[PDB]
This record gives sequence, C-alpha cells and structure tokens, in this order.
Amino acid sequence: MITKEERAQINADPELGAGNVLHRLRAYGRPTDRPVLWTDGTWRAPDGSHPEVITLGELYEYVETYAGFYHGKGIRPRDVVGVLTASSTEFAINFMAINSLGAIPSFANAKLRPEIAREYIRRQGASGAVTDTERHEVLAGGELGFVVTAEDIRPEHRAQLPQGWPYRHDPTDPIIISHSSGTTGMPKAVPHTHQTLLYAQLHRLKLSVGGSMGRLLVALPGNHNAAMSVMMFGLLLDSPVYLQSSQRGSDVLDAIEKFKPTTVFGFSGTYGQIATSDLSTRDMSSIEAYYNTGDAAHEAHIRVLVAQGSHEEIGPDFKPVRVPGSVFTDGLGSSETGYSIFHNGHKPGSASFGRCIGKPMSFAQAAVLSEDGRPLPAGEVGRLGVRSPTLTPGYWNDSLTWHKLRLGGYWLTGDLAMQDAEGNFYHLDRAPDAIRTEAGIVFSTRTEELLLASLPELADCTVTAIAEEGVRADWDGDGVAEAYVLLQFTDGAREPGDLTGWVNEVLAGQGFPPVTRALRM
Amino acid sequence: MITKEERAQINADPELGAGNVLHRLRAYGRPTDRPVLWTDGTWRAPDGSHPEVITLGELYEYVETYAGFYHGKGIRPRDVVGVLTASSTEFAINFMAINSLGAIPSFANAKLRPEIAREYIRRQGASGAVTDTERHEVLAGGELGFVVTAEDIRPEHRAQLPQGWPYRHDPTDPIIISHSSGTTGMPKAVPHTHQTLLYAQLHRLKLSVGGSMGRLLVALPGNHNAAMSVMMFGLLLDSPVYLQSSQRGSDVLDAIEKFKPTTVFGFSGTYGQIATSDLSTRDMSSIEAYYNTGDAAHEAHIRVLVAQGSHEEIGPDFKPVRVPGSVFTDGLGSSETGYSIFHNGHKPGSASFGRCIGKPMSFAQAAVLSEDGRPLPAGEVGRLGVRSPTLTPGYWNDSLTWHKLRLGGYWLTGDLAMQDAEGNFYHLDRAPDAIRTEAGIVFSTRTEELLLASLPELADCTVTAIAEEGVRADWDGDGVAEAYVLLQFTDGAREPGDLTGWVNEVLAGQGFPPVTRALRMDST
Amino acid sequence: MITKEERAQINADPELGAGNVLHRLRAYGRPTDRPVLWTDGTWRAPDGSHPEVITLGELYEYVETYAGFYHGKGIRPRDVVGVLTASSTEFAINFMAINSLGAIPSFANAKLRPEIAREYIRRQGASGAVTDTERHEVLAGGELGFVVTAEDIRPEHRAQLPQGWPYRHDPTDPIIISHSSGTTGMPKAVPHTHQTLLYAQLHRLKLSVGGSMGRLLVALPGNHNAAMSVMMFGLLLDSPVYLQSSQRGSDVLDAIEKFKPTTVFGFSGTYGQIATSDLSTRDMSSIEAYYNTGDAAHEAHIRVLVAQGSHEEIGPDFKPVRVPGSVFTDGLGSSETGYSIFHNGHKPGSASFGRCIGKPMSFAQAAVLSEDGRPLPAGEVGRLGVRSPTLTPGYWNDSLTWHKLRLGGYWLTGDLAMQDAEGNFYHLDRAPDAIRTEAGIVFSTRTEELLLASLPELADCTVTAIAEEGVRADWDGDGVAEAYVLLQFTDGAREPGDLTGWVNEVLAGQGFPPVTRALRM
Ligand SMILES: [Mg+2]
Ligand SMILES: [Mg+2]
Repeated sequence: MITKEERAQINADPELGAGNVLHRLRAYGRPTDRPVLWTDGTWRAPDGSHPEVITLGELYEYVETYAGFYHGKGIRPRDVVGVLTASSTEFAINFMAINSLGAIPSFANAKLRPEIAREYIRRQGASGAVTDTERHEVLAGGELGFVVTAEDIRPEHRAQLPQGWPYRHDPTDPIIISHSSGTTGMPKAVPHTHQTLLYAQLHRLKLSVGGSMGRLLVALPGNHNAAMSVMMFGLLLDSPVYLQSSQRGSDVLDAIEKFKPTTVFGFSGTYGQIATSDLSTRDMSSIEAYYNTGDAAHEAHIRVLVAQGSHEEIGPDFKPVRVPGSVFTDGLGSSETGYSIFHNGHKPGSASFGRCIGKPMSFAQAAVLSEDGRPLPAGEVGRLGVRSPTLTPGYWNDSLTWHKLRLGGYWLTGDLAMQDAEGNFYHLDRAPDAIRTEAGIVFSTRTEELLLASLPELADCTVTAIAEEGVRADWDGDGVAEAYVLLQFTDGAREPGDLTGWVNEVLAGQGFPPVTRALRM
Repeated sequence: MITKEERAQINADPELGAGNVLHRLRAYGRPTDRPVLWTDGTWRAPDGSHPEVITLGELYEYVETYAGFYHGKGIRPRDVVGVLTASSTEFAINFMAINSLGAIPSFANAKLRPEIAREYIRRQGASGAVTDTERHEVLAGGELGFVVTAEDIRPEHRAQLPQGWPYRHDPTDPIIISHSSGTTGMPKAVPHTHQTLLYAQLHRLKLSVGGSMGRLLVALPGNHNAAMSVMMFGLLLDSPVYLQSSQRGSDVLDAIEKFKPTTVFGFSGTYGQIATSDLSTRDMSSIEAYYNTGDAAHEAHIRVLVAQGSHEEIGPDFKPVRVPGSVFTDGLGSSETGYSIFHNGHKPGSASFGRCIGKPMSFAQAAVLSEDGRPLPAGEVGRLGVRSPTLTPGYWNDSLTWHKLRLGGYWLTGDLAMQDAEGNFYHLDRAPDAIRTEAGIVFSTRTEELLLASLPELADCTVTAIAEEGVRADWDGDGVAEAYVLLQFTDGAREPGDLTGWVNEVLAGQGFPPVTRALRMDST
Repeated sequence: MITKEERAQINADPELGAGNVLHRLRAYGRPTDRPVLWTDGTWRAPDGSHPEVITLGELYEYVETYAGFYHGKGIRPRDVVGVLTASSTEFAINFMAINSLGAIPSFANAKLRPEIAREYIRRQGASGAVTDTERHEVLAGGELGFVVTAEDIRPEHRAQLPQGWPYRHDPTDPIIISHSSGTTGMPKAVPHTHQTLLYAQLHRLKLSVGGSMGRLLVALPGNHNAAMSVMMFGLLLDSPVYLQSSQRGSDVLDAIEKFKPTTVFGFSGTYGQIATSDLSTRDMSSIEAYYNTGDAAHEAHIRVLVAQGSHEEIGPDFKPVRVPGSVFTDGLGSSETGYSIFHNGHKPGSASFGRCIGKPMSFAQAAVLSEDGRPLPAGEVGRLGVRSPTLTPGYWNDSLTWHKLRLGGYWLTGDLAMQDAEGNFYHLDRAPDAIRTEAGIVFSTRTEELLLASLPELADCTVTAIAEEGVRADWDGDGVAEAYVLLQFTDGAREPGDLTGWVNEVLAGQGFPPVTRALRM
C-alpha cells in the first residue's frame, strides 16, 4: 500500500509521466524484491523462462535488456517500433523499454487482417517491429528494417544500454501509438504523450482515489493504451497488477480465482461472458469493483456482477463499513482520450441510468455541438465533442482526418447526444448507426436493444438500413432510407402477428420511430 | 426566449461583465419599451413616484440620473459608496449607477445593529453613503462625506452625467462589496470584480446550460451579491425579473401569485416558512424550479415544495415531456464564492439525502483538507476548502483575516466534510460546532439532528461547548470539551424520568459518540 | 491612418484571426470604395480583367465569387485545396476564399519540379487545386478531383455563395498550408491555424505601430506564409499593400518607384540584388523601413540600403522629428514559427552585430539546448530551440518528422547557438554544417567566412568533411571527420604556396580550430 509520504512524493515529482514510471519508482528507492506484476506466462523473458510473477528488480533487469537490444538494432529517440503481439506482458515490457530510449512503441492488435497490419505500420514510417511467433510472418519479408521476436532478445544485449539512459521526456513527447479496437478499414493511429497518457491518473492521486485499488486485474486488450494506463497507475500505487491476455470470460474467471483481484478492468464482451457463466462455483469474494471501458456494458450483466464480493461504504458514524456487493463503473471514452471522460457507477441497489452518462470529469469539458459547432441548448440532438488534457495531439501521420474530426475546438467522439437542463449528457447512438427514415431518426442500437429487452422470444435482432442507389442516410448524410429489422428467435413462441406490427407496437410504446418491416431468420 | 443570434452576441462580447450589463444591453440594441424589472414599490424614483414595472429605457434614465448625481457629489473611479437600505430595488439602482462611475457600491443589511453598520462602512474608506429614510440616522453625523436618500436625487441630476460615461471596467476591477448573513460580530467585507460576479452566469451562457428561466422571482436579501448576480443574469437573458424585498413566507407567496415566476430564488428561512403554510389556497402553477443558498433547506420542507408546478424532462423517445413537480436546487457557496459551488437538485421522487452536497461545479475545485493543508483520502474528515474563478480577491481592508481563512491554496468555508470514493462531498458541520470528547469527535449539529427522526418530543434541542470559562476544545482547539443535550418539551406529556439516558440510546443506535447530561431550562 | 477606436475595436475582437480579416473589416464597417490592394497585374479577375488596384468592396466581390465557385466544386470545411501559382495576388485571393469555406488552401512554389509538386500535394490529401496557366499541366490529368485556373471562375459563380458564409473558425482550425524555400527534396508542409498565423501581428498591435508601416511593399515569395501574414496585417492597419510577385531586385525596384512604399518586405537575395544596383537612377525617397525574413542579409548590403530614405526618431518635446536614413530589420524567422522570433535592427551608423541576434520577442521562449533538452548556461554551444504561440501545430501528415524536429518541448530551428551572460543569443552555424574534428568543432560557414574576409585573393572557398564512408560527423553524428578547405583564388591572384599552413594561420589567429588540408580547383 501507498503511505502519505509516498503519495506526496508522487505529487511532488514534476518529471513523472507515461515515459518514465518505472524509472521514477527507482528514483523513489522502492524495494526491488517486491513482486510488482503478475502474468499469464505468455511472454518469454530474455533468459528463456516465462515469468509468472516479476519483481521490481527483475522489471528493471528485463527493461534494461530490451532497451539495450533496441539501441543495438539502431533505435533512436523519435523512431517508431511496431509491437504486434497477443500477450499483455509483451506489450508492457516493449512499451517501457522502447519508451526509455525515447522511441515510440506502436501497438497493433494481433488479429488485424495481415495486409491491414502490414500497411497500418508502413504508414507510420516505423523503423522495425517486434511480434509474437504467430504474427511474425505478418511483418517479416517486408520493408521493415528488422522484424524480431522475443527469442531474439537475450541477456547479453543489456550491456548495450546507451550512456545517459533512460530518456528524459518532455511532457509533450510521444510515448505510444495505439489504435481503437472494433474498427473497419484502416485503424486510425492515435499517439499519446508523456503527459497525456497518465493525466487523469495523476489527477486522482493529487486528491483521493476511489475503492483504494488493491490488487488490479487488467483484462483489457493489451493493444489498447488503457492496458498500459491502468498498469502504470497500479505500479505507482504499489498495487499488484496482473496482466491477463485472453478476454475470454472463463480465462478471466480463472484469473480472478487465482489472483483474487479487488478491482477488475475489462471490455463489455468479457463482462458478458462472465455474467452468463455459472458463477456459483467461482470464488469472486475478493472483487470490490469492476471498471469497463469502450462501449457500455449490458445492464443485466452488470446486475449479475455487482452481486459478487463486497465494497466499503461510508457508515453513519462516518467510518468505512463493508457491505455485500461490488461497484461496476462504465466509462465512456476512446483511445483518443486516454481515459474515460464520463463515469457511471452501479452498486447492487443502484437505479437504471437509462441513457444518462452524467457529467464529464472535472478536467474535461464536453458539449453537444450543432453542425456548425455551436453548443446546442438542452434537449437537442447533436455531435458529442470533448476537450481534455488527456486528449491525443492528433492521429499519427494523418493531419487531414484529425481536423475533419474536430469541430469548434472539440474533438468529435462520433456519438450523438443531448443535454438535459441540469447539464447531464445523454448518449443516443453512434452517428453512423443513426438512420434517417420518414418516421424520424431511427437510432439502430437503441432500437435493437429495446426490442431484445421487450421480446424474450428473440435471441438476436438487427436494424439495417435500405436506401435507394448510392443514397447516404446516416447522421453525416442527407438522404432517407427504410429501416428493416432482422429477427432471430429462440426455440419457438413465434408471433406471426404481423412481426412488423409486433415490433412496432414496442417501438410505439417508447415513442420510437417504427421500422418498415421485421423479418425472421 | 433568448434567440441563437442573441446568445452569440452575448458570447462575442468581450466587455460584458458585472460592471456594465445594462450598457451592453443598450449596445445590443434591445427594445427600450420592454418591461425588464418588476418591483415591490419600495423604491422612490427621482420623479417622486414608486414604479412597480420599469422598462429598459426607463432603467437607463434612472441609472443615468443616479450616476450624474453621485458624480456631482464628487465620486470618482475606485471610491466606495455605501448602500444601507431594505429595498431590493433600491440596492439595484444604486448598484448599477455607482458601478457606471467606476466606484464600488457597498451593500449593507438595513436590519444590522446601528453600531455595527456604522463601523463596517467606516473601515471601508467609503466616500459617502445612500440610505432609505429609516436607516439614515445610523450613518449620518460621522465621517462620510455625505449621507443621502432617494428624494435627494432629482431628475435635474441627470444632466450631471460625466463625459465618457459609462465606465470601461477591467476584468479585475471591483464592482461590489457585500457581507455575509451571520452576526459573527462584525461582518467581513467581501469585494467582487467585473469578472467574478458574473463568471458562473457567463460560463453557463457560453455552454447553453440552463433552461426554464423565463420569469425570475428574486426574493434573496438584496444586500447579498447573489441578488445582483441573478437580476443581471435575467436582464441578459431578457427574462422578467421581480425584486421582492421581504422574505416573509406570506409576501413571497403573494409574489408567486402576482408575478407567476418560473424560477424562484431565496434563502432557506423563506422556503422553511412557505413550505409550512396552507399551500392549498395558493396559485403556484408557474413554479418549475427553486434555488436556495445560505442555509441548507431542511429536506422535510423540500419535499412539500417539489410538489408544486411542473417541469420538462427527457421522455423515453428523447423528446421533452412535461411532468408534474418542480426542481429544488440547493447550492452551497457563500458571499465569497459569487455563485454556488456545490449543488443538489431535488425532484418529486428524491434520494439525495443526508448532507450530501454532490460535487463542485466544473469551473471550481474543492477538497477536504488536513491540518497540514493537504487533501485527505476519502473517508477522512477535514476542513472543506474551495478554489474558483468566481472567488473573491479577498476581504476588503482585512488581509489578516483573509489569509487566516485560507489553507493549501483553498479558501476555507469553515465547514467539515468528507468524501465518498466517487468524489461526492458530505457537509458534516460548521467547525465552531465541533466538540472533541474522549471516544471521538461528536458533531454538534449532527447530534442535534439525530434527535429529530428518532426522539420526536421536542421542538428544538441544542449542543453547547461549556468547558472551562473560555477554554476552547473546538476542531481548531486542542482541548476536550463536554458536549451537551439541552432540550425543549412543548405542552402535553411525553416526558420521562431519566434526564440523561433518553438521549443516549438513539445516539448509540446511529453510531454517535457520548453526550454527558441533559436538563430543562424555561424558554428564556 | 487608423484611429484609437478602430485599434481598440480590433484589440477587442475575440473572433479576429487569420481566417476572417476580410469579414471583420466589413463588421468594422470600413469604407468599401477605398483602395486597399495594389497588384502587379499578374492575376485575372473573374470578369477577365487584371486589376492593378482593388477596392475593399471589390475585394469582397472577388472572394465571394471564388467562395461560390469552390463551393459548387464540392469543397467543404477541412478540405485541402492546392494553390500552385506564381502570382502573389492570386495566392492571396484564393487563400481568403478557400478560408471562408473552412477549407484549407495549400500553397506550393510554382517552380517545384512537376514530379514533386504532384506528390507534395497528393500526400496532403487535397480535393483539388487551382494553378496559374503555366503550371496547369503539372497537376492536370492526375488523381485530383479538379484542376482549375482563374479562367474557370466567372462572376456567375458568386451566385453559388453558400448559406451561412463566411466560415466561423475556431482558433485552432487550420487556415493555410505552405512550405519553405531553399530546401532540397520533398518540402515539409507547414500548417497554420486561425490564431497562429496572425498572433505576432495582433500582439504587436497592443503597441503603437506609430506609422512606420505606412505603405507595405510585400515582395516576399507568394507561396510563403509570411506574405499572407504581412498582407493581412496591412489590411488591418488600413495601410496600402502592394503585392510584388518577382523577387528580382530590378522588378522590386520598379515596384518601389511605382508604389513608393514606406516599408519593404523581402528575402535577403532580393535585398542583395538591390543593394548592388546603380541606385542613382532610382527614387527610394519614401523608404523608412526594410524588413527581411528568414536568413539574415549580408551586412555589406544592409549598409547600402539604410542609406536610403528618412525615418522618425523621438524629439526633446516628445513629438517625432524626421532624420535621414532608414531601418533594416533582420529577423530570423521560419515557416514554422512564422513571424520573426528574433529582431536585429540596423540603422545608419549602427554597430555591426557579429554573431549576435538579440533576445526573442516577448511572446516566444528561446533556449540553447543540451542534447537531452535542457537549457544551457552562458558560454556553451547547443541547439537553438523555440516555443511560441506562433508555432505551427506540426507538419501536415508527417507526425514522424515533426517530432524528430522537437527537443525538450521546443521546436529545433536547425541552428547551433549560445547565450552571453546578459541573455542575448548568438548564431554559430547550422547543425548540419558543424564538422566534428579533433581540432574540435569547425563551423563550416564561419571558417569559410573568416578566410574569405581576411585573405582577399579568394572569390570563394569551401569547407567539406572527409571521414570513413557511413560515419556521420555533423553534430547529430557521433563520429569524426577531417576538414578540408578548397580554395578558388581570384582571376590573376598571386597564388602562394603550402596553403594548409596558410589558412591554418588566419583561422588559428582568430581562435578557429585548424583545418586538415587546403587544395584548389
Ligand atoms: Mg433516457
Ligand atoms: Mg450497430
């Protein structure tokens, strides 16, 4: 745990940031025999072993070796080095080592289409790259100056550590490039600086952190910058950090039972698999909070999860009382913002947030923007735009797209939203998921979810637009289209009653625009 | 309501501020015949009459006359001119006309005790002072270069208007002084600049935040800067404002029926009286929202009040829908903060119980401070300090007291508080009302409120700090005092035999630390 | 010329910027029948004429016609429109019209090689380009959406001016892309925003301009952003502005005699070419100031120029008294920093500056940097760094180069420098011109200059480094080379003997490290 002296020590350190957390820990003279992060043994250390618990001393050793190797291969400050791996621990070691020479680690998801990955990295102008074995063939044989794997980095390379190591980042110096998951086409490459990747975290520490933090289980996809964001925060707090790679419910559950984390970090899809598992055989007692990043988690999964473990609340005598149940926090955000900008907590008793994502974090500044970038008054639909010291300085090597996605000084998250009178924001939908129909704007995700939540005989359903030729009828667009729904029943109990009237009865109940027709599958 | 072009004009105005709103209205070319202020007939116009509805152009004419007049009395930029009156509209006219000269109008509560008012105004360095005919004797006969009343200002004085009028304020020039509302002996003079008084207002105007401020009924004590905040904000929005001077529940209620306001602004005492009335006789089909500052409004009242009128909401289709009920914003803050800092809306169905004041405004920044002046981890008790661009530059002519009420960069509100892990703030108590016994600290107003809904046979109780005949044991003091339970039984029965244990069981059942006795005074 | 009330109105305009000077001029109600722009007639107006003097109202007509045209061509905010012309006035009209749409005009020097012009623009992502007649074939027939010239823009297209015109720029919105002169290879595209391109001008407008900017002759190359800077500043001052396209000294001299400027703006090459001319036949009686951007002008020439015209010094009664001579201001600036950061004012009889350049403009921060980005103390040589609210946000679509050119939060000018203990900065040489020897650091240009100014039997000499192939020895390098000075004795010069010991004499007699060898040609 962190003392008050250490807490002051962190806040007093104007050099600390995303490029030197490891090195400031050494400057604080932290105990080096302390085990600091736990792994799923998916990363090969230089000695050939696959460490499952790593001490601060060994972390210095491993990072110095890697840094030595890359200097070896010619890596200088402001060079780009691709990291294409599935292993969270591998992401994290190459992240810190490349950082420490002043070069820029560029995370790619291991499961991009190989031509996409290859060209995604050529466009950054990278000097070379490291992969895991299964991805090695995706980059080797091309134009990169080196394409190595963990087997290539060996203890002798630690002797090549340059004079003056580690690098001394200015706040504005890039320390990572990463891309958001779930995209189509070429992912946009998002850089983050020494200052920005850690801003929100270091803001917390300047006052108080919530839920302590305890033992952190990082089950976020390791290519996402949040994995590094959380991991370094945990290193600073002297909280143990487990770097879980697989986003698969069962594997994460095995991790919870062996690591006994007090806080879990993950994506919706993982929380969903967990909440539909047979939890009655799982020791979740250690858990006190989950954080979810990216798309919001599903309220029925959340209800299953907050029932596990326990959290402390402020008692009536103003002292902590433990109570049954955990706290699941949804955090709307992006790779571009380096942290969540809005927060939505769910306790066991908590009420439905509906579509309300509340107010932005104090350091951020959001708005609902007209098409010409003025804020709209409460009650009107527009583009959600954020301002923040955690915001990226702009897509790597793509100025043109950066500024296309800026409006009135705000970055555009790509969501549609409105404000109420008290100044809370409401997430309506992704802009490209709005369909302009003659009944009005169908929000496809709101529709799909309302339907699935009202008709239990449906196993899935899907809104899809159908316009005339070439017509574009999303939010950014001009035209109109009809919105057809594709249903997928469970085991029976079909309502041949119109289908289309069946589903437009629900939509009408909520005031939603109807869909043109609803077809089974 | 205010149009798109109008708000853009107000956001593109780099001169707009609490020193010149009236003249910026004139600059935006607004219709001069529009009624813009509604009074209660307590202010004497320069023609002798008592107008009840003032239009924008008439308002130019009055403020010009009062400007020319004070100019004729020798008033220059950066002079103080005191304002001791009971009429909210009289506070208003003097505020803008004194401001329009670069001089700092200084508000003082009419009902202040004679020796206090005269001293408070004298230590400011005021060049003079205006009074309503009642409080005249309180300031006259002293060192003020003048002491005047409305009748002393005739139409003729309009021609005295200095060339170059009106003043061009710098953001950091002062435009008001005003004091708080607790007779801690001598009130503290709080100045506010061209920029701080309207900061919150203009920040929400730049972000279109707000809504449901069609007709504003300002029942705040006119001597308090917030009265001018709210009036000017309304002027800017082009929203009828009504300047109710008395906080008699009855009077404010008659105002709700005459003015038909959409938003109502007052101090807690007013709401406390209005809630406990026969609301069946009253016509409140206008009220959508309440605003309350100064004292926290007790939840038992707030629930009576959110019952009236209607307000819009976002229905499931993401369209506005009108629902019965009203919103009761309770915002903390103090005279020093210019605007409320924390906030606490309340609807018909409410759960924001329990001293929880929410989170601070985005432009502001709060903390729960140690004695070393550092922010605590959640769950720990300390002193609540704040930081804000709405904050005052510091107590007028009292720098010693100013820096004594500041810690680690924050201005201390003198409240104790704690945070939950989600960063909400809970208002334990005013630090004077803190008594450290043996077991732990017992919060006094919390020990007085734990005999409300747990020991229901008293119309009041108090906790007192009698240690030695002056040996303190407060939060800031380092000693141990005896906290006490002092009761008040109304007529009937209910009274048991034990004069000590009846108050100790409810305290132990809600986690509280020890009392030590109890008695029964008369009502004297 | 302009009043105090107009000057306060400007200084009180929170919307004034590089994207709407023309539109703010109208908001201020400037008279429209008044001339404001003088040309050399190299630009075809929409009606086919070639105006030589343009009223402010006629300017509104041209820009609106061009705005209506680009609007019907499909140009939307944040689009990029290449401008490839030799006409300053054509650069200027297009810059304002493409601005007003929210689109981004990209200037390119007309003399770029076709294979490079084509690609420089393609890399930006432009939707289209306008060219003068000569350069249409350079971009025509490409992947570009359109390639037009001024013959394509008739008065009809003014009817196409869109709803809501002109654009309302956020301070951070891009409003120009241009590049620098004197580069080899692919020039670097420098973008500037609504608030950076005019920031030094608006800031110096919080000081009395006093009337030294009475009639500006802008003879800077048209593709250069300084030329738009000076133009817009002049417009704001209600100072006539002449847009001379040619940099040939004789053409700028014909311009000086015609327009009778009070302040001239050029590049040192223009100035040199003027200073070496038979000034006798020339009226230059109107000049009170020259201004020179980028590279300092040869002080030899400067002396000849400040000889011309008269200026105004302050009198004992505190009203201005007119004295003979003029003021020539060197200002090391760049495309990236825009204005000059540094000012070196020369007037008649003033002392030579040597290698001093003074202190930076109050709004910028400059430093001599260690290789890890720390400011150095007086005495030591390091890399010259600059921070300024006038700095570009970074090269367009080339994040990689942008951060390669940054150090400890500063932008690198490319120069080596040191400070005296009084604060002033001294420019030693270009970081690629330093030669790492064992004689020490030999500054290529300083050695060349010293020799060519002390032993007058030379017309030119040249210092080059000779080291093992692959070894880099240029400050940025780690290895070492040997310095050779190749001598070119004048026609009939009394070519002596030895040589190596001849140059080593004069260069070691002023302190300079020794050269390895000296040969001829
Ligand atoms: Mg909702
Ligand atoms: Mg979808």
